[PDB]
Amino acid sequence: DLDLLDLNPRIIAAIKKAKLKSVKEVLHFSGPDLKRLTNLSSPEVWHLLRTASLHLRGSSILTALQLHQQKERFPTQHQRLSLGCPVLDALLRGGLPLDGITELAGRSSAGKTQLALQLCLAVQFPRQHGGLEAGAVYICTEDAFPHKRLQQLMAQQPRLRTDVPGELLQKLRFGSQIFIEHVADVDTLLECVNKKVPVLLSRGMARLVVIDSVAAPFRCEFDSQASAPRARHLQSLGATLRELSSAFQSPVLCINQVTEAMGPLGFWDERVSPALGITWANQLLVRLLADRLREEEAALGCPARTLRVLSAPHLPPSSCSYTISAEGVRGTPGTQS
Amino acid sequence: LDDLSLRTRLLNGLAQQMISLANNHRLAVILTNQMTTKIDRNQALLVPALGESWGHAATIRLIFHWDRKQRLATLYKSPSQKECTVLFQIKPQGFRDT
Amino acid sequence: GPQPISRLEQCGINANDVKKLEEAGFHTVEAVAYAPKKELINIKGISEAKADKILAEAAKLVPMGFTTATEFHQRRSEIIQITTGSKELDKLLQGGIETGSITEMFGEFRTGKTQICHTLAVTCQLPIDRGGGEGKAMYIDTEGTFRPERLLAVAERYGLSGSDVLDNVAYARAFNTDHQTQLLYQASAMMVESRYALLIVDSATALYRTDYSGRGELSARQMHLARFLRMLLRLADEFGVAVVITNQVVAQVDGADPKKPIGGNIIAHASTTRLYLRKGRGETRICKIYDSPCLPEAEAMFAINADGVGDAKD
Amino acid sequence: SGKTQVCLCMAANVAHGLQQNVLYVDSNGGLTASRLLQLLQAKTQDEEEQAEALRRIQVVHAFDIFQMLDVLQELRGTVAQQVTGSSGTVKVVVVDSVTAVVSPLLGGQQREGLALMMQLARELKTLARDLGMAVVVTNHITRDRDSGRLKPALGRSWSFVPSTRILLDTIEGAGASGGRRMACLAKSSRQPTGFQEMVDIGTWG
DNA sequence: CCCCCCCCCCCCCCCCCCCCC
Ligand SMILES: Nc1ncnc2c1ncn2[C@@H]1O[C@H](COP(=O)(O)OP(=O)(O)OP(=O)(O)O)[C@@H](O)[C@H]1O
Ligand SMILES: Nc1ncnc2c1ncn2[C@@H]1O[C@H](COP(=O)(O)OP(=O)(O)OP(=O)(O)O)[C@@H](O)[C@H]1O
Ligand SMILES: Nc1ncnc2c1ncn2[C@@H]1O[C@H](COP(=O)(O)OP(=O)(O)OP(=O)(O)O)[C@@H](O)[C@H]1O
Ligand SMILES: [Ca+2]
Ligand SMILES: [Mg+2]
Ligand SMILES: [Mg+2]
Ligand SMILES: [Mg+2]
Repeated sequence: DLDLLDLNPRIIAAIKKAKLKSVKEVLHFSGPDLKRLTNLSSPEVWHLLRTASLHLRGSSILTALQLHQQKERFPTQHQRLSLGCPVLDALLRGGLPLDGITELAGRSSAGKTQLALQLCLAVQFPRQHGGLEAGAVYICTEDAFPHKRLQQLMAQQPRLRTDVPGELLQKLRFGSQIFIEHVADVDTLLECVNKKVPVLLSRGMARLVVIDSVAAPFRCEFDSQASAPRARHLQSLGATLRELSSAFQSPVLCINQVTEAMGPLGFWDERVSPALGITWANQLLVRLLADRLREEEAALGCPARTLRVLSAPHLPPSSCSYTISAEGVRGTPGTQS
Repeated sequence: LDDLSLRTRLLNGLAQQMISLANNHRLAVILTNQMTTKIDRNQALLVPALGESWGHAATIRLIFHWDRKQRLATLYKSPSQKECTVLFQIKPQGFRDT
Repeated sequence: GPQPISRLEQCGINANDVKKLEEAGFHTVEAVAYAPKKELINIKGISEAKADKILAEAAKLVPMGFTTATEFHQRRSEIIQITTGSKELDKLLQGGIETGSITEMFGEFRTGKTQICHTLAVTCQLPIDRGGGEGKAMYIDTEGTFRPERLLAVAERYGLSGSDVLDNVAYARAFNTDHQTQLLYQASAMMVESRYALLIVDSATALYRTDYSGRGELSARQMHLARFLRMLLRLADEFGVAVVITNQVVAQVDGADPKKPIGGNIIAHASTTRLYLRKGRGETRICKIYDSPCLPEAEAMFAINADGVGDAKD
Repeated sequence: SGKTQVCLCMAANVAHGLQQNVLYVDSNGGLTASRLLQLLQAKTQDEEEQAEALRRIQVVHAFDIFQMLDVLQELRGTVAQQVTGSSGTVKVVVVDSVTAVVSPLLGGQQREGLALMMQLARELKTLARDLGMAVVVTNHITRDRDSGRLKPALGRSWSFVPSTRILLDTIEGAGASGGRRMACLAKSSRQPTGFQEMVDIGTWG
């Protein structure tokens, strides 16, 4: 692809003698590296950088006004994936973003898997009903996939989504558009993400990725004396997930575990904090926290569950309350803080 | 990026280009960095990433952190003023004080 | 990118079939490549030969090897549930103890965990039509509280032969955590030769409370526990056996005498189903669902009789 | 550490106390006129005197090695042509950071960076010796990976260039909350090496 | 032969009677 440019024949001959293949190859190196390779001088090396940089992109001017006004041209800035409940959508101001990793962390029995299943079901609805008209990919890491609960949810779906007409519901093939994968190791998870997910995403069979418990293998394979390889693996995984989500305009939902706090990270008066440290926290866009209070349900009788927004570039820190029943996860009206 | 020498060379070149641009076009250049953990004497402290030689690149360095529940801004380095610490908060209207 | 279903014309499919499939909503060859045969059959004007030929033509244009949800559900319809000897507990669990997963039960002393373990170790050998699993049982004991006479009593209750029941149980005693892991390795090596239907660890957290004693050894304790639970999960997934473990409790001093299980978040996340056992009245006990991915929280009452775990009498 | 502060104080003192011309070469944007005015205000109160002192300091911006070499050669030519004159000749030259313009050229298996930095050292030595001037440069600090000892950057070849070296440091964190800096004589040709002193940046202003 | 860099882990554990018309 280096011959599409306009260079002097001597420069092209020199760069061909240096076994340089593409524009990414030449932009990968530095000025002194190209000086040592091509045996050129600074002005023509600078001109080569000029030409390559202009080749990658240029001549296009984008302003915030265009992003704000041209909604159809930029679906990332204006389109959100619904959660299946009006109250949760109101808490999230529309739903999940279409570009970036969204975390969901909490203690056991908080209700993360139920939310994952509900999102996997709701991603298949038409555009006007909050969906993306596509399937989903589910990756299991700790336990086996709960198929019985999925069958119950698919059966009960017409009774949860009241707004959608029944005729459109009848033609929806819920079970045929969900793909299930199983992973037993860190290397297996990395290989799966690198190979199987892009194939499914490119063909258009799915527009949502659920890594589920991402902390499960890292908690068991890396100790406190091997933080550097763990950080390297986490950075690679996060970079790959972000690249895939940006390329295919599909949300990525990750489920995380918590550890006892036992506050540089802003977790002073909290009992538990998300695991995997700050290296994993640096890769996220929206951070949520689902919690259950067992000391208050002992008085109420019914479980007390809250969903909280820890951090977001466009959402204030707030919370609401929800319940879990046979239909699925549903929010409680008039509880947002 | 496993070759750290290449990373340092690229970072130094970028810093030189940015300072040259700022001086030549009468601009203000703003860069945002991340924080990492330094493990010493069985104690963990948060330090800016990308190594020690990156500390010389910028002219002014600001550090944001939580103390208990408030947000603090510290003028870590500056060639014209003195080290201090102030309080700020984020409102629905944006970056504010108090 | 996606390939339109009009590609099927070149493969040797009549245009009428393509139009009918488009009417059915299949706008992409990838969508129809994973559709079930029954769905295609239920379409009017399509026979078994037509559906088979459409699937064969679409198979070589769409990559295979991905499992959908319908395939996963129809492959798991053979799952076995083992009876616990009590009708109320079977109703609460909706069939009994599931195979291929980890079930954990915890409570204070005397609440009746070892008795349930013995009853399961006996009833796992019943024929499937009687509520059993038709296999052997494995018992890993870390406290020295294994009594074959309870097994004999339960076998006599169910009308089996005591000698065969005792012959169909493998027993091992663990003295520390390293021996526990080594015994797990030996069990993995052993399960290949014969057929097993159950695996019992009782208890899974007794030795960790004292082997790693102090505040400064918490991390290593949790790491070792996580490795042990991962090995248990791998065994359960590979051999399709039911894994049942027991746990102890600790008192809540930071804020009705409340108690919580020991082990922190590691065992809570690793376990699939959690049952809470508390003392009732006389010989009657109460079982409560503490956590489950597919069961609402409820309660049931059982009793410990002279012939194992059973329903409360009157 | 306070290298820029020391250079600014030196420049102000030479421009006001001795009333001689000073040339400042800046390669990282660390020079500010407000700080120079603040330093001068602690030595005099006459506005005209302050303006006259400020007019005796020349500012030059160079962001790569070639610009710095061109500036130094131009200064050499100007001083050579300005032998007859005595009111206006530059007496002190300050290079704010030689490391900022040599670091991008060092690395890999090449050798051009070493040649360029040796050329820069030759230019500085010629300026210092032939024209009887005072040349002050600043450098970065590095720690040896195999020994854990602090050493100057730019390598062993650069270690031989200066005729006098001063090492600045912070006083163990505690007791050095501001201004309090630790000074040392890392290299010299007229004194034993190792003596230590105490400086306070806050009191200079 | 040539020059300079990386990052955390994890919950534990109950105590103790008072008071006659
Ligand atoms: N033959 C029997 N007939 C009736 N009840 C019996 C018989 N054998 C044991 N039990 C009952 O078993 C109860 C103890 O239950 P179990 O051994 O399961 O305790 P556990 O929960 O394992 O306790 P720990 O925490 O001390 O290990 C006793 O209260 C006793 O009443
Ligand atoms: N059919 C159902 N009806 C009502 N509640 C249910 C139903 N199925 C499951 N639940 C509830 O789901 C809760 C647990 O939710 P879930 O399995 O999503 O937890 P989780 O956050 O994924 O936990 P873990 O860390 O164990 O994976 C239980 O407390 C239970 O009450
Ligand atoms: N007016 C002032 N009053 C007090 N202290 C000041 C003042 N101006 C600057 N400082 C001090 O100067 C310090 C920085 O010194 P200086 O700018 O000389 O650093 P440097 O060694 O040149 O750094 P770099 O390597 O980043 O170029 C600050 O930490 C600050 O405390
Ligand atoms: Ca669990
Ligand atoms: Mg779950
Ligand atoms: Mg027992
Ligand atoms: Mg400086």
